[PDB]
Amino acid sequence: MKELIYIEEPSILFAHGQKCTDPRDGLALFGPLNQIYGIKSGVVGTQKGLQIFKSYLDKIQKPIYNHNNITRPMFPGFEAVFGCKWESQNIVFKEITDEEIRRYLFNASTHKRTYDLVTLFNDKIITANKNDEERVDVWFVIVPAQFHDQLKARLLEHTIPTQILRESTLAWRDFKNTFGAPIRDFSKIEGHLAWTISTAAYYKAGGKPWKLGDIRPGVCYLGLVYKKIEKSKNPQNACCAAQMFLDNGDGTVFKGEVGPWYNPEKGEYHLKPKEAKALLTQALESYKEQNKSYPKEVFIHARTRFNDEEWNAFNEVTPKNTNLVGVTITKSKPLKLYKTEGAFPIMRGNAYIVDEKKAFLWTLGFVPKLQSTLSMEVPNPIFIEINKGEAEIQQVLKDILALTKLNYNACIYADGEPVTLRFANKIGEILTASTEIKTPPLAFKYYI
Amino acid sequence: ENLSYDDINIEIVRLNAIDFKKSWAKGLQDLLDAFEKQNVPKKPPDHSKSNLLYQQIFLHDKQAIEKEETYDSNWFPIISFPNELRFHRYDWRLPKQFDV
DNA sequence: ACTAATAGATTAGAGCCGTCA
RNA sequence: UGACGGCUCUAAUCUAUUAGU
Ligand SMILES: [Mg+2]
Repeated sequence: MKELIYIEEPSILFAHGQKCTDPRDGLALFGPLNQIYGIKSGVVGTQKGLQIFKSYLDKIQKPIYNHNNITRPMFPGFEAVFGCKWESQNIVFKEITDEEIRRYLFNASTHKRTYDLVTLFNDKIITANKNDEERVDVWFVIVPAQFHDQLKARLLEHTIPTQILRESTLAWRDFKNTFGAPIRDFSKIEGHLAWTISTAAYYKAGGKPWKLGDIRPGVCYLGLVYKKIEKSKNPQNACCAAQMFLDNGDGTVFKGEVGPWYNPEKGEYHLKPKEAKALLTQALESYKEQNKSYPKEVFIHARTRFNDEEWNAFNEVTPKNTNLVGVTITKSKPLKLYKTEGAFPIMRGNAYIVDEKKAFLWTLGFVPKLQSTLSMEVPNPIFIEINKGEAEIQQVLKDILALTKLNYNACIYADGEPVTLRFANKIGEILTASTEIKTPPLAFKYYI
Repeated sequence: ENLSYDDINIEIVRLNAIDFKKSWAKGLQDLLDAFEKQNVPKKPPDHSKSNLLYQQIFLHDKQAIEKEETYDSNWFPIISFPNELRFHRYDWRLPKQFDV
């Protein structure tokens, strides 16, 4: 019988310094922030893949609409939303061998066949980069098994952007099953898939669609994720870390402090002191050099709870007064509510408080402007708590709700969890394919 | 909005329609409503329009109403609890390997 | 000191489905 | 890897209680 607390929905920035709520709504309204026109593209693969990719590229030029448009807005032409020239008449194409030098059946060794295929693709791409004369930005690899991890890891050392597309994506019309019916039906999301592909291509080309300008100056945010690596001793180290929003000349810095600080244990997860201070110093020095000053507040995200001696080590790191506050987030607590009447769920934005520390937040539900729900069944909320430090309880709630929009890999209205942990997790698996790299690149476009 | 609303113009004071400090889409909606109520001459939509007739406004119908509602939870409460619990040690009430 | 069992409570990996009547 | 969510199973450490030596 306790009342709930609603929190407003922060807005994003767009061209000419305006604001909106749905990113694609603003895109159709104004468009991007910065200007990018270099989309000279190259494609490698077989004849069928090249032909279908060219057909798709000439198809995307005209506007298209989905089955229902009250939820998903209209998709105009690509020149009519961003402003560029994307065409199939300026593509550099190369042909993979038509015959197979790797046996068709995965009988000898599936790992060996995957390594051979990635070796062939990597060598062809490197020869193309180091031999030819043209200038290219992206590469749209068609595929006729944990493959792309190795390819991204092996292409990391050459600093070339890339993207992967599967053959089953485009030819769903004639890709019938064994009974003659199509396996996949994309007669409902074609506009949104076009939106996502265009946004991903524009980001990879070197252009940011939207930024943020309603954040408190002088504060910086951090996140940590943990993953297991299993070679001989199964030593779980991870510590891939994430990005940070250090203030600058009216921008949104998103570089991430990377480098898997080794933690040599099999069951211990939290942290070790020397790696802790190394990580914190590496995170802090970038702010120190960029802002030529010192931060006033440090915020730490965590996906799991952490020990105490790490905080003992971190206490001396605080230069003068910049106290660091560390919080934890989970993803599963059974509190499935039900609306008293009708057949409709609850809406996102409501928060629940049990004390000064714990809190339940609902980032899944419905939004009236979409008229529908983000989830299929009744949504379930998430839990937040300030593990270490003292801060206002609604501050972290509104902050964690604020960071649920910077999802550059898609264009959904909102996402389940904040992206600070999401991007760290995303880079985690692809960095661990081969850890023989020293000082990896810090930009967030090479890693997807 | 840097200029004060005082010195707008000498021969415009009697007229007041709209400002644009807030945003640029709700203003479009207001101007469209004004043109409709004053009956600006109509133009054919070529049977392809009226799709824009939804997102041309800044928000479709998103608002903040204060009407109250109730929700049914999933937990079940307990009112009465036993006062005490008992404690003992005899060490051969049952066979050791025998389970409890 | 550690290898056997007891259960509660955290934690991460993978593998299946629908696509919003 | 288009992208999201909702589910299922498998396993694993940290406490705290035993008895074999
Ligand atoms: Mg992606």
